[PDB]
Amino acid sequence: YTENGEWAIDFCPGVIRRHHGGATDGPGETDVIYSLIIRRKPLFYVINIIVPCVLISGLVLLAYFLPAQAGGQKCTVSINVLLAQTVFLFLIAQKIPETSLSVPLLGRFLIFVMVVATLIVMNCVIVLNVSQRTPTTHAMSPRLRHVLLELLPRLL
Amino acid sequence: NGEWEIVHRPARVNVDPRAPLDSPSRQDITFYLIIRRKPLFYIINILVPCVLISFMVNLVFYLPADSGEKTSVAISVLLAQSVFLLLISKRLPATSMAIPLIGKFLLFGMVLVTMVVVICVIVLNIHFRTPSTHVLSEGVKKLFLETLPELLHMS
Amino acid sequence: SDWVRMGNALDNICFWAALVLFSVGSSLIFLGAYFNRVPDLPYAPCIQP
Amino acid sequence: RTVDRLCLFVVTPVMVVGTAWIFLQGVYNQPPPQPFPGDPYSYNVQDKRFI
Amino acid sequence: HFPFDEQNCSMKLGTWTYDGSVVAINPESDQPDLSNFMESGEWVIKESRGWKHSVTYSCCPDTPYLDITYHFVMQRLPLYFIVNVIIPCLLFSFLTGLVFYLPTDSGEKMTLSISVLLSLTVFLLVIVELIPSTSSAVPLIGKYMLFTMVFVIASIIITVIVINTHHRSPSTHVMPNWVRKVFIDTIPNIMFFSTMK
Amino acid sequence: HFPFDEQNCSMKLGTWTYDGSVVAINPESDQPDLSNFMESGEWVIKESRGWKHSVTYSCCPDTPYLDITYHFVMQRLPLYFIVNVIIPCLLFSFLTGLVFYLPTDSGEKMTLSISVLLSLTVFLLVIVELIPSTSSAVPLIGKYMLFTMVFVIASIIITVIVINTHHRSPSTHVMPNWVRKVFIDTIPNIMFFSTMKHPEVKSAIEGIKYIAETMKSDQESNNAAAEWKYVAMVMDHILLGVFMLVCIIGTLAVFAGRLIELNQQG
Amino acid sequence: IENGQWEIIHKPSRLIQPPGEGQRQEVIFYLIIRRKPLFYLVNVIAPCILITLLAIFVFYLPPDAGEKMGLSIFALLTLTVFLLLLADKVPETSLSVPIIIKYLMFTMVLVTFSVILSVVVLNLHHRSPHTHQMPLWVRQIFIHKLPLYLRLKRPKLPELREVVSSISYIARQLQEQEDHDALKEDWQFVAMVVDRLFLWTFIIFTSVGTLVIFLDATYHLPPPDPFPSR
Ligand SMILES: *[C@@H]1O[C@H](CO)[C@@H](O[C@@H]2O[C@H](CO)[C@@H](O[C@@H]3O[C@H](CO[C@H]4O[C@H](CO)[C@@H](O)[C@H](O[C@H]5O[C@H](CO)[C@@H](O)[C@H](O)[C@@H]5O)[C@@H]4O)[C@@H](O)[C@H](O[C@H]4O[C@H](CO)[C@@H](O)[C@H](O)[C@@H]4O)[C@@H]3O)[C@H](O)[C@H]2NC(C)=O)[C@H](O)[C@H]1NC(C)=O
Ligand SMILES: *[C@@H]1O[C@H](CO)[C@@H](O[C@@H]2O[C@H](CO)[C@@H](O[C@@H]3O[C@H](CO[C@H]4O[C@H](CO)[C@@H](O)[C@H](O)[C@@H]4O)[C@@H](O)[C@H](O[C@H]4O[C@H](CO)[C@@H](O)[C@H](O)[C@@H]4O)[C@@H]3O)[C@H](O)[C@H]2NC(C)=O)[C@H](O)[C@H]1NC(C)=O
Ligand SMILES: *[C@@H]1O[C@H](CO)[C@@H](O[C@@H]2O[C@H](CO)[C@@H](O[C@@H]3O[C@H](CO[C@H]4O[C@H](CO)[C@@H](O)[C@H](O)[C@@H]4O)[C@@H](O)[C@H](O[C@H]4O[C@H](CO)[C@@H](O)[C@H](O)[C@@H]4O)[C@@H]3O)[C@H](O)[C@H]2NC(C)=O)[C@H](O)[C@H]1NC(C)=O
Ligand SMILES: *[C@@H]1O[C@H](CO)[C@@H](O[C@@H]2O[C@H](CO)[C@@H](O[C@@H]3O[C@H](CO[C@H]4O[C@H](CO)[C@@H](O)[C@H](O)[C@@H]4O)[C@@H](O)[C@H](O[C@H]4O[C@H](CO)[C@@H](O)[C@H](O)[C@@H]4O)[C@@H]3O)[C@H](O)[C@H]2NC(C)=O)[C@H](O)[C@H]1NC(C)=O
Ligand SMILES: CCCCCCCC/C=C/CCCCCCCC(=O)O[C@@H](COC(=O)CCCCCCCCCCCCCCC)COP(=O)([O-])OCC[N+](C)(C)C
Ligand SMILES: CC(C)CCC[C@@H](C)[C@H]1CC[C@H]2[C@@H]3CC=C4C[C@@H](O)CC[C@]4(C)[C@H]3CC[C@]12C
Ligand SMILES: CC(C)CCC[C@@H](C)[C@H]1CC[C@H]2[C@@H]3CC=C4C[C@@H](O)CC[C@]4(C)[C@H]3CC[C@]12C
Ligand SMILES: CC(C)CCC[C@@H](C)[C@H]1CC[C@H]2[C@@H]3CC=C4C[C@@H](O)CC[C@]4(C)[C@H]3CC[C@]12C
Ligand SMILES: CC(C)CCC[C@@H](C)[C@H]1CC[C@H]2[C@@H]3CC=C4C[C@@H](O)CC[C@]4(C)[C@H]3CC[C@]12C
Ligand SMILES: CC(C)CCC[C@@H](C)[C@H]1CC[C@H]2[C@@H]3CC=C4C[C@@H](O)CC[C@]4(C)[C@H]3CC[C@]12C
Ligand SMILES: CC(C)CCC[C@@H](C)[C@H]1CC[C@H]2[C@@H]3CC=C4C[C@@H](O)CC[C@]4(C)[C@H]3CC[C@]12C
Repeated sequence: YTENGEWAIDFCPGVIRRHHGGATDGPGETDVIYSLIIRRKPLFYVINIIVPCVLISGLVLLAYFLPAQAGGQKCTVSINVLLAQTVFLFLIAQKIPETSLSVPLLGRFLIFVMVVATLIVMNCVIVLNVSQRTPTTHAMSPRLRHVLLELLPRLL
Repeated sequence: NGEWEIVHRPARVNVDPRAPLDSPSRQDITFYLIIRRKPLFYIINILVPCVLISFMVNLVFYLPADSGEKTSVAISVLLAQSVFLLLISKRLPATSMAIPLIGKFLLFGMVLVTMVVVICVIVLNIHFRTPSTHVLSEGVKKLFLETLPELLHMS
Repeated sequence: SDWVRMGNALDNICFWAALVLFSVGSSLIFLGAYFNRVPDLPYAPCIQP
Repeated sequence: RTVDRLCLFVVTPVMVVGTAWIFLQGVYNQPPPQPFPGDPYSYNVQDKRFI
Repeated sequence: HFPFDEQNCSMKLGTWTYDGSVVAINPESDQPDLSNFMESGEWVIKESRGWKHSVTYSCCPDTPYLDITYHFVMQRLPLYFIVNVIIPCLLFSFLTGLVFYLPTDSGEKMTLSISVLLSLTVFLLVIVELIPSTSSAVPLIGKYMLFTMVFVIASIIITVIVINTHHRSPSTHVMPNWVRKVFIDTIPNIMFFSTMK
Repeated sequence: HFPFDEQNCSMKLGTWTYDGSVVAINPESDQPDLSNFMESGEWVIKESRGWKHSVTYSCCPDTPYLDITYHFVMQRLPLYFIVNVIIPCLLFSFLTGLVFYLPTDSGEKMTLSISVLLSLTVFLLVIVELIPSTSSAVPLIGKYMLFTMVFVIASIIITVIVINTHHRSPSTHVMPNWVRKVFIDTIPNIMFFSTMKHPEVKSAIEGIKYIAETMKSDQESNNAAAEWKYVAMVMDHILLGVFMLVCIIGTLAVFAGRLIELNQQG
Repeated sequence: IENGQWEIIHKPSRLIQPPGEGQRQEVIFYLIIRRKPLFYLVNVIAPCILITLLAIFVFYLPPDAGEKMGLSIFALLTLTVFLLLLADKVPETSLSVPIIIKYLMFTMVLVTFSVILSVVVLNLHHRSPHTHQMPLWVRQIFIHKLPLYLRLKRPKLPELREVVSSISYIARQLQEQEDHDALKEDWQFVAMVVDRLFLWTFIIFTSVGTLVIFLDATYHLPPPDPFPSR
């Protein structure tokens, strides 16, 4: 026996079933059912899809550490992680099953990281909107200033 | 059929006078199908996106040079056109009898987008000149600050 | 400069929020698989070691 | 800016006209009225050729 | 209505060479037998039914032609297309409008909009490989994709106009009176008005 | 060791229903006949040989079961995978380290790094299309792809750290003494770079004074920022050297072992 | 039924005798067929030429625009997309490399070198004049000798006492800023000269390599005779 490159056979019980033995059913029927309980070896998906996707999706957290200036390229990092995740979606669509009884783990994870990347893009847009406010266009809100500069460090 | 509409559907008895009467190739009956493609799928999913993405490259001429995002827009349009070409490449055979119409438009758009990138490079080169790098002659000033703007009805 | 400092504080707190969100969600999704082992069935292994 | 405006007015009409020519080649592409050029017969059930 | 489409697919069965005057076929039951039906991961059979039909042509009065047609009404399970098609398109649609909250001085508006466009273009591979390549009608998925694409393009165009407006100066343009009237006086009165003039 | 992998596939042949006691099979020759073998564009048959085997089971001591197993040892020809897969990965890995020679003030560091990542991500489609997809083990191409990906990710993270260090405001942040000791004082010694009375009249007089003090304060702030910029500069040079060395050493550690083994076998 | 991708050049038939029973003759029908490459010219070669032209023109983009990196690296990304396009079409054997793959990898190497040399130019342009001092050989080569060959012409009472001190301080600061600007302009001019040198070098290398590969492809004709002497 040479084990399949992707599937390990964990169990294989067999059962002889008899049914339709009732008077209304008429003549009895029988069969033999073997149940191959097989385990996937996920190494290919781990190395080629999941690990690169996890790292690329972790990169959006770095946007919080780039400056909120013209040359910071905060949104560059965030939206290009989204583009890379779209490439990974195209890659994953070639492999996943095409049923609708449940959502696969790979698809759930990819949609989750895409949603997180979208939220972080919105966050970066908001931070850039707040940071580049100038006296010649925007007025000084004292409430937000007291909340963020004075109250937050003492609360934190 | 979901993609093909039958226009004509004739039937003919073809007899080859040149072949001998004892040849299988003498006689046949041919049923022809002239079929027109229904292009709604290709229109919606390829042509309108591809054509609009190609046309957006002309927006770079209205972008100011100080935005710092001109050649990026143009080269990204070129990249999207390349993605569309990758899309087309899987759908048709690699025959040499003619270039497909969508292929013709994609080649034309790629060439024009490349010219637009070159133009953007030249425009940015002109925009960032200074006295320590270039000399602004009087003829160039007369041509580009008075004469061409009045012909072009510029503000 | 006041505007920049406000942006910095927002960035600081939202980094921790995003880190917790990403880490917790990924961990939950993958621990869903961690508890999806083949059940301990009352049968011998298919291949005897 | 002047070069950019001139290039707008030169390049955008070229793009529009070229795309229009390429796609009007195809939009007005139809199969011929008869299945066989040179043969006026339509090979339709309406035009029966009785013996 | 794809991927929320309901289909009605039939199986017409008949004696190919025997007509009703020599061989007669009758249904065993009003409905097909679904007792040994395997569960489908893509469709749900809501209704199923078999009907007998007899057709007599004017040229053959004496030989009726019989058939039994079994039809099945099938509702698609849309979760796969919801997860793999609709949600990314919705995320792109949401990301489209965020450029208008970005300041122009950030120098990243075109970066954001063009990257959303590039994501949509790359996603086009997924959509055309998944969407049915038929021209009978436009699916709902195709309509939503075209909506998203058209409006990211519109956002790009309007963003170029906004960036052009932001960078104007007296050395290049003179402010029209109507622009001042519309945008500096009237609109900010019906806005938050939290911005200096 | 893919694509430098050697394979050994067998072809076991036997009489399905006849045992050795009624039908005996013998090889015609010790080796398979390769006289009419067409040349392969992907594999070279190093070795070939056929072996006869006889097995007697405990419950059938009088019916030995015979088989002939032919086997072929084949070496893959790796030029196609070297050209189509390895060389683009080498180019991306080499470009990964060039961000550390790109100054922060260019405003293009993240553009370069993230777009190198995007090119590698698009090329992952090429890799998945070309190489086989199996989970028996990690191929050498798989190890190299993962090394390149982690290399790009680490480059992005450290680039973000460098950019953060470059842009540190001197008002909000105060330079630690240890940072100055390592980066401004100690490290550059090893390197070769330079270290770091009407009212209106009185009002005008005070205005000139205020202007002078304002430029003085601006000079102090600019110098304090320049200290951070110098630190980021020194880190960038060190990281450029480190990343080029890591690229070379990683490529060698991935490939040179199997290359040396194949060289020793010929 | 004429094939859309193949032209039949020759089509002979031969009787092959056995070498020198079990011996068997053969009748071999040969088809020498030439591929008609219009599809690959439209879909691969011309985009590669355009990408190559943009990779050349990045060296004319001024450093102050902050756009060299994006242009060069998106050119590389587009080339990766075309590698994905070719992955479905090219043969998978390992006896030799297709010439189109050679041209693709050649263009990838040119775009990579354009990226590298753009980084070098940007490093020179943004070089800090205080941390860095221009070495004398750099001055001689890139400011005096090379610009002539490249046709680059470089153009060209306590209150009163305290006020005097403030004015002198302001003038001294402006003079120091002027010296800093002079050093920064020297570095920028050297970057410009290096950029023009790389532009001409890329033009020459691109033209030579493209011409060599294109002439190698064009002069590969089908055999005039089905059975040439070897
Ligand atoms: C779809 O595709 C089908 C084919 O699959 C097309 O059908 C073809 O249409 C054309 C035009 O209608 C036909 O050509 C015409 O053929 C007739 C008849 O000639 C044939 O039959 C003769 C016996 O009846 C026989 O002698 C002929 O052989 C001689 O000629 C051929 C060349 O045609 C030569 O090779 C031989 O050595 C012989 O010398 C031949 O087998 C013919 O009379 C027509 O001539 C008229 O048109 C030509 C136009 O060039 C003109 O030059 C003449 O002066 C004359 O006016 C013409 O050749 C063809 O036979 C059809 N093919 C079939 C049925 O298989 C159909 O048109 C397509 N539909 C579209 C595009 O919508
Ligand atoms: C999915 O698609 C299928 C088509 O594949 C549709 O199937 C049709 O279903 C309807 C019922 O909903 C069928 O209509 C019924 O046909 C019966 C059989 O007709 C044959 O036999 C009679 C008697 O000899 C002939 O007169 C007739 O010409 C046929 O040869 C009729 O007996 C039924 O009559 C009943 O309804 C009518 C309504 O007008 C009453 O007047 C009658 O008194 C009686 O109550 C009825 O006409 C139809 O034939 C099916 N067509 C097929 C199978 O081709 C499904 O409906 C569709 N599903 C959905 C959800 O849309
Ligand atoms: C690639 O993979 C194949 C398939 O596994 C390997 O094939 C094996 O090759 C080795 C030789 O390298 C074989 O070993 C030889 O088997 C011979 C036949 O054995 C049968 O017959 C004898 C006699 O009846 C029985 O005793 C035995 O049980 C079998 O039924 C033996 O005759 C050989 O003996 C020689 O070597 C031994 C070494 O211990 C000496 O003691 C002997 O005196 C004599 O010199 C030898 O044992 C093996 O059987 C093959 N297995 C198969 C085909 O399944 C390849 O080796 C491998 N190639 C690589 C890795 O490069
Ligand atoms: C497409 O592919 C086919 C093969 O599938 C090629 O056909 C071969 O072409 C070569 C060169 O034309 C042939 O080689 C020549 O064979 C001649 C006949 O040899 C036969 O007969 C002699 C006895 O008369 C036997 O000894 C021999 O084994 C053969 O059975 C020789 O006379 C030729 O010799 C001449 O050329 C050689 C070159 O090395 C000189 O050394 C000699 O002195 C002399 O000048 C030569 O050996 C070969 O036989 C063909 N194979 C066939 C028909 O199966 C096509 O060429 C190729 N087409 C292309 C690439 O366009
Ligand atoms: C894309 C072509 C069509 C659109 C053109 C748009 C032009 C619009 C009109 C330009 C008006 C310029 C007015 C101000 C300057 C006037 C003085 C002057 O001419 O010298 C200035 C240049 O001036 C140029 O901008 C010349 C055109 C670009 C040069 C690049 C090569 C040709 C075009 C692209 C290749 C075409 C072929 C391949 C691609 C198709 C200063 O020159 P320099 O910097 O000291 O040295 C240049 C050296 N070089 C030429 C080697 C770089
Ligand atoms: C958007 C973020 C928050 C979540 C991203 C992951 C998405 C795809 C997840 C989150 C919750 C999930 C659902 C949770 C539970 C069920 C019920 C089950 O009988 C079928 C699958 C279904 C319907 C899941 C489908 C996938 C799902 C919608
Ligand atoms: C800018 C707008 C117009 C979008 C771009 C439209 C482009 C792709 C053009 C090229 C060819 C055109 C088609 C050609 C022919 C027809 C006529 C009629 O059957 C309805 C419209 C339809 C089907 C056109 C729709 C638009 C179309 C697909
Ligand atoms: C990703 C983060 C943000 C949200 C996670 C929510 C959790 C609770 C969701 C995500 C995916 C979900 C699973 C998706 C599908 C199935 C299969 C179904 O037959 C039973 C429920 C089950 C097993 C769901 C349970 C709940 C679940 C684990
Ligand atoms: C110029 C750009 C937008 C390229 C696309 C142009 C398309 C949208 C235009 C160009 C000319 C147009 C055609 C001109 C005239 C007619 C006849 C009428 O029955 C409407 C459809 C139809 C057949 C049009 C369809 C759309 C069309 C093909
Ligand atoms: C707002 C700006 C950017 C334009 C947006 C894209 C426009 C031009 C798109 C969006 C929807 C498109 C239409 C969608 C479907 C059809 C029906 C078919 O006959 C093809 C042409 C036609 C009629 C398209 C023409 C082009 C179209 C109107
Ligand atoms: C263009 C340069 C700068 C970069 C790409 C290098 C390419 C062209 C190199 C890398 C490996 C090379 C191949 C290596 C070995 C062989 C086998 C023999 O038949 C000679 C040519 C041939 C087939 C070479 C052709 C050129 C080749 C494919």
